[PDB]
Amino acid sequence: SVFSERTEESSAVQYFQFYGYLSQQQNMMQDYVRTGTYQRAILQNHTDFKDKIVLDVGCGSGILSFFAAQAGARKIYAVEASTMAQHAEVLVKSNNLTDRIVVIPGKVEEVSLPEQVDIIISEPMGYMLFNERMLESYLHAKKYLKPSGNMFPTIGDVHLAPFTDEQLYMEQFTKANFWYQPSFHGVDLSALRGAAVDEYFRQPVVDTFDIRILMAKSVKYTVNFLEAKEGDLHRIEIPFKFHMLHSGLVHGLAFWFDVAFIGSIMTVWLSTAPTEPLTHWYQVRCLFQSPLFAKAGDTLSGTCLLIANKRQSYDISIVAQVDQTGSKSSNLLDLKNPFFRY
Amino acid sequence: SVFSERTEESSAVQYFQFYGYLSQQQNMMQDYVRTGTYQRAILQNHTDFKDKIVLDVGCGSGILSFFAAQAGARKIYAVEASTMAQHAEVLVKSNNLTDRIVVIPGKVEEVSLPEQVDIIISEPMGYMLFNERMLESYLHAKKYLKPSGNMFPTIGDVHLAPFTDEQLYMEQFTKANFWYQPSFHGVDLSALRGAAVDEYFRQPVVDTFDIRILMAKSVKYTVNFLEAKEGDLHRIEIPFKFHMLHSGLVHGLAFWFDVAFIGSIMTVWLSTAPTEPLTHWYQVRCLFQSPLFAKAGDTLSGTCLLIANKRQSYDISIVAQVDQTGSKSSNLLDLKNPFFRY
Ligand SMILES: N=C(N)NCCCN(CCCN)C[C@H]1O[C@@H](n2cnc3c(N)ncnc32)[C@H](O)[C@@H]1O
Ligand SMILES: N=C(N)NCCCN(CCCN)C[C@H]1O[C@@H](n2cnc3c(N)ncnc32)[C@H](O)[C@@H]1O
Repeated sequence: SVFSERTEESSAVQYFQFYGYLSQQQNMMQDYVRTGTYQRAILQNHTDFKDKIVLDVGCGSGILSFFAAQAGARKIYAVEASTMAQHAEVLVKSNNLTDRIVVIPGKVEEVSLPEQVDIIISEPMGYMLFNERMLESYLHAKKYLKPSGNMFPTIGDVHLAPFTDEQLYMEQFTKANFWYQPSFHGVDLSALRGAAVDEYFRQPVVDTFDIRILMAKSVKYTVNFLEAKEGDLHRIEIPFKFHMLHSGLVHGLAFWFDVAFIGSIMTVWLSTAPTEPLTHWYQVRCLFQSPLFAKAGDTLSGTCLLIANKRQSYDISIVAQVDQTGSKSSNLLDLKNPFFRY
Repeated sequence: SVFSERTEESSAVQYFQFYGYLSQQQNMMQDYVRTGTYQRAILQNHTDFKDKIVLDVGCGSGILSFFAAQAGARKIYAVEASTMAQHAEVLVKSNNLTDRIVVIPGKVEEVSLPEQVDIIISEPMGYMLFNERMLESYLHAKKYLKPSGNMFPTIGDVHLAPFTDEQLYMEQFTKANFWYQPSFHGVDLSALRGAAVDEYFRQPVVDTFDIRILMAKSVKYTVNFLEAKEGDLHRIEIPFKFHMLHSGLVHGLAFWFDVAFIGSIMTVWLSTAPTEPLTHWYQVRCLFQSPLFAKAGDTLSGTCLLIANKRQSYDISIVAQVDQTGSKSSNLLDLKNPFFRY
């Protein structure tokens, strides 16, 4: 299928084992901002669901299908590839909704649905929006979407901004400097110090932070899910030009994302911005191995390039320069191995 | 090979990616008890190494091979299956030991050595000793051992003992009772509560604890690595008869382990007991779904059965009874998915 061709079986097994756990479902359901905002988006746009046919891509426990049902959907096909499908089935029976929610086990790329659908709902966002490459499954699912069908969420905005955080930088550097030792119990480790630094700075940092560390207005890159095709996400090129508002060392870029549910009645935003209440997505920071000095009024320009890999993640390349000085930094991050710092 | 026949490729990929990170090597090197005790065992038994041929099974960064070298080994074959082999090679060159340490990339079950060896060294111990099933690779490697060759470590003792820990026990129901809600954003989740309890009780708990929670002297199960065969570890049957020293509820069994390096000059012990300084192995606790009441002087008897699975771990079955009352408890745990509670 399209899923097995873009995915190592090793990555798929680990991925679906992980989403098989009820503890993991619970962790996500307890994020009140996530769950409450999805509910608000669907219920305040009840006319986008009333008497409609719905597809839920990756329904997990089924929670979004239940929200579609509360909003009056006639029929909801809830597709789920993990063993969580069986738990979803139990809840559909115990909430007396077997007439309206139909769980269909398997990958959305491999199953057959009996009907085209009016609206697709999902939670395909990973860290930094794109991690897990579940957005591809969500877009693939448009093959079941009626002409002029909607998607919830409808659009995703990635935000990037340069930051300064000396303590974060030093934490990671200090960990790599373990490999400087010329005599660790009598053994010289120092030839691996370079590789150790590479490895630590390759890890994106998932945590929150105070917005004061941001040194310029964010740049926005928008994916419109109504119009994008799965192959658009194999290679994502994000040019950026920051107008520096504060002088200081730039230790890297911070990422967060918003999605909008663009309904008939109203548009509801789910934000993971550091100005907004915290979600289980936190925010994400990619450190530069060598920080760049910049003055207020300078321009920091470059490119964030995401290349999809077969481990359901992305190789991240960030090249940035201070235009006024020609000072450049180049970085490769492996979004599959983030450092969870909270 | 013997390795690929007992192992899902999905488990092997995850396993070797994990040991490929220098951060993970560093975590193990920084465990002072681990590293210092291996060094003491090898250096204080210099006659087991001086001018000898050595095999290092799963050398990682190469640290144990360097210790063999400091003790006078003529030749050390250092076998490693992860991408860590390349980093080990760099360290052998930077420490000017290419004449003495030969790194051989690949599984010890698949590679070729040019000669038989006088002694095998390794750190095959996982959680509860047996997790990761690397003891099998260690024993398999005896095919390269000269008649009357040694092994470091020489023997491994698993210890089990009943414990009481009311707070730990209760934490499981507290977590699962998230599902005992008739209207979570309008959805009745209560049908999944039993399955959530099942899932948490299947997880062994990896953390440390105060020795006062132990309710009887440990029982010991010993593997002699000079004499054991690979197949002896596929099914491990540990009968137990505890003579209760304290009255209370028994919430489960605690596990820890010791290994001994039995050299020509001295025997050195590496212990992970809760009476001893803490290591990165901690200790492990398996809860019973139903606790058993026992009085001081009663006998709690039964069996701990470890059955090897293809995810490089074990299914753990524990059946226990208080002989004086006939009250019984039976429990199945998945050692692959431990709960890290520290
Ligand atoms: N990063 C955080 N925190 N959350 C990201 C959202 C996690 N999301 C939970 C959604 C519950 N509302 C993943 C679920 O979608 C399922 N799934 C994935 N890919 C497929 C596929 N190709 N076909 C069918 N199902 C798939 C997965 O098994 C899991 O149940
Ligand atoms: N902290 C816990 N819990 N355990 C410690 C793990 C000990 N150890 C670190 C070594 C430093 N002395 C594991 C290494 O052995 C390697 N490895 C495993 N199995 C094989 C095999 N069948 N053939 C070849 N190499 C193998 C693995 O790649 C890894 O580097």
